[PDB]
Amino acid sequence: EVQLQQPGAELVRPGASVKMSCKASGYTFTIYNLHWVKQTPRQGLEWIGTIYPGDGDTSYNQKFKGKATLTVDKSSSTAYMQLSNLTSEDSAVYFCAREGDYGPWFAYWGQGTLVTVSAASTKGPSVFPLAPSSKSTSGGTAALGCLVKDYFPEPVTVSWNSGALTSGVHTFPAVLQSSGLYSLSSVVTVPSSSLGTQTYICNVNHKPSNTKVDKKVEPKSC
Amino acid sequence: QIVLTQSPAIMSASPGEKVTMTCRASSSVSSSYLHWYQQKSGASPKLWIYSSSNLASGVPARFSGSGSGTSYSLTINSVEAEDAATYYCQHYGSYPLTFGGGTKLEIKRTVAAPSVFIFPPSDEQLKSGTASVVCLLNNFYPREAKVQWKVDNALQSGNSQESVTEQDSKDSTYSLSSTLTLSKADYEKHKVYACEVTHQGLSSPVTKSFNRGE
Amino acid sequence: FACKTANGTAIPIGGGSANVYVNLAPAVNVGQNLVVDLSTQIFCHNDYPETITDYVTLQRGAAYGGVLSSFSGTVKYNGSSYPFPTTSETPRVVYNSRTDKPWPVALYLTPVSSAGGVAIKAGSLIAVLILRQTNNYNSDDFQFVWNIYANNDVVVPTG
Repeated sequence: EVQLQQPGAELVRPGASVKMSCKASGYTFTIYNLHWVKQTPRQGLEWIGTIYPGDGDTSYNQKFKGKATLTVDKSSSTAYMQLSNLTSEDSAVYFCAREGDYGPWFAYWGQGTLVTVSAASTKGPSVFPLAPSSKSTSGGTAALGCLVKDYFPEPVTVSWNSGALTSGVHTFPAVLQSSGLYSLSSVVTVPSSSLGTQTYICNVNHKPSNTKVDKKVEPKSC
Repeated sequence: QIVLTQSPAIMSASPGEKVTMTCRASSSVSSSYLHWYQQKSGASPKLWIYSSSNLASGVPARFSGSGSGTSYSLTINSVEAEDAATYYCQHYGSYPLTFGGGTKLEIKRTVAAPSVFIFPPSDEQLKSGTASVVCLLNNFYPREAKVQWKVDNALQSGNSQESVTEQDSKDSTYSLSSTLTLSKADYEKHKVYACEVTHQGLSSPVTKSFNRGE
Repeated sequence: FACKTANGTAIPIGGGSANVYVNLAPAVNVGQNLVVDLSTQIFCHNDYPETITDYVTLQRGAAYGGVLSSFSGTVKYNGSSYPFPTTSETPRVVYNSRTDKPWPVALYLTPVSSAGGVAIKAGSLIAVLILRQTNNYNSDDFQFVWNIYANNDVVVPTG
């Protein structure tokens, strides 16, 4: 129905500008106010500003004033944010949202563009198989996984069996290792009988580097 | 400007009890302009309560907002495992707006025993001069978790990274992973790789170990 | 179901937009009220009053510009007062007539204790109101949005 789709990630060099997007579908575009907001582990959600597509009326918070410029196109039903003189403290997840059909409440939101300010270029994720390695007696849960190592930009999306095995899947959050890179792992607990008789694949998708990869995690045989 | 202060910012509700989350305003506010949103960690906020009393579409009927003027609050009656999230209050209708603070509800089950697992680096990672070894700590409660590695009975310190899962929406359990990075030259130096964890559910620490290709 | 503005602009069947330029009071001292009457500007009429009867409701009322910050108030529809920016669907109004009948929307804006100075800028967007028409004839829903600007600056006396 009504969706406010944002791009996944956005890598930007420091001291320069980056422009995001927010495509609105499912309603008359020039009829409702589009708001922008930012989220950090620090102080809570900060309202970036507003835009009414039908007139071009914008209004900014009081402090993201020389940094936020909200403009819409009204032709392809998109709203645009451009960030000026972007420093390292402006690394966060940005949401574009819309008011409700009958009130001023933040009804529909977006996935969120996760902007990270850095200088290192994008690097593709290396995916390694974490084998079951049956625990002696076995006959129960035997977790298997895959490790995503040496990928700089968040977010990397892992899905097992191509969006099928949501049962018992765990995707721990990324950790910054001492190489200017992020890493994580995805593990799934499966019945010990399925090992050696069922195909287990982890799909790792990296939008900022345009790399999709598939790994066949299988029981290592001596 | 009108600011919002969420009082608790940390709670602990049993899977069957009540809870109340206050959102104090700096000055009096019309009761029709305070709205509560729920954001589960690693997701986008969703409308949960509007006009401080009404319930958004699809929300369970347990949540019951109340309060007027300055001390608008919230109430979850039968706290389920799926209400572990961060709840924000917003005052829209003055122009400065606000999303004051946030309250992270934590659902408290009794005790869980970690399911300890070990995974060694494969040949693929062995080629690229890295031998990261990963120790998995499956569903466990609470977040008091402590991992420690042993290479031929030697307690490493510093070369280990932790990653904790953001609870569960079905059993409120936590999961953790510990990664031990060591160069290939360092990996082909010891034959006894171990991982031991301290938790409430274990009478004594449980050690899982392997060997280089055994 | 075509609606017109006093100036002469018209929104055809289906919906659309139409800027409305209303004349506000030259000065609105604090403790007093400012009336933005739109029944004198917005008019609507039923295309086929014989067999159909249209239902008009104010879906949304949104504030913009200096109204949002300095002037928080109410909206009067058919004798019933509601908050502004609106928070609920107003009741329906029946339109069964070929003659042009007004749209009884009246904004009542009062200055907050802020000094304001030039509370409202001439030519700025001060309101946006959404009309909804669903007929008792078929599965129908049209939206008519009106952008209300201010011709003159509404200065709030400082003292």
